[PDB]
Amino acid sequence: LSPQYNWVACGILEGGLKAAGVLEEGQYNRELAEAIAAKGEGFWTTQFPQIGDWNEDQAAALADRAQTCGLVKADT
Ligand SMILES: C[As](C)(=O)[O-]
Ligand SMILES: C[As](C)(=O)[O-]
Ligand SMILES: [Zn+2]
Ligand SMILES: [Zn+2]
Ligand SMILES: [Zn+2]
Ligand SMILES: [Zn+2]
Repeated sequence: LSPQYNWVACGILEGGLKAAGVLEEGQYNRELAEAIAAKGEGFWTTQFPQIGDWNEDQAAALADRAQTCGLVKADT
């Protein structure tokens, strides 16, 4: 219930995700994570495995925040 996952924050989130253009209709947690990671990888990820990982890690976790907001469906 608390100001962790309300509609405002989730709105800011949903906004931000459509902004960077990775959100989609009927989308699954995993599909988004992979899209966020795509737009995340550049020099630093492609040149450093450890940052390449950090990317996938945060990309994955961000989709989790996104799932709790009802923005994406759980993987099936
Ligand atoms: C209201 As909509 C464009 O996030 O399906
Ligand atoms: C529930 As939606 C992110 O398709 O408007
Ligand atoms: Zn929709
Ligand atoms: Zn990791
Ligand atoms: Zn997950
Ligand atoms: Zn929406």
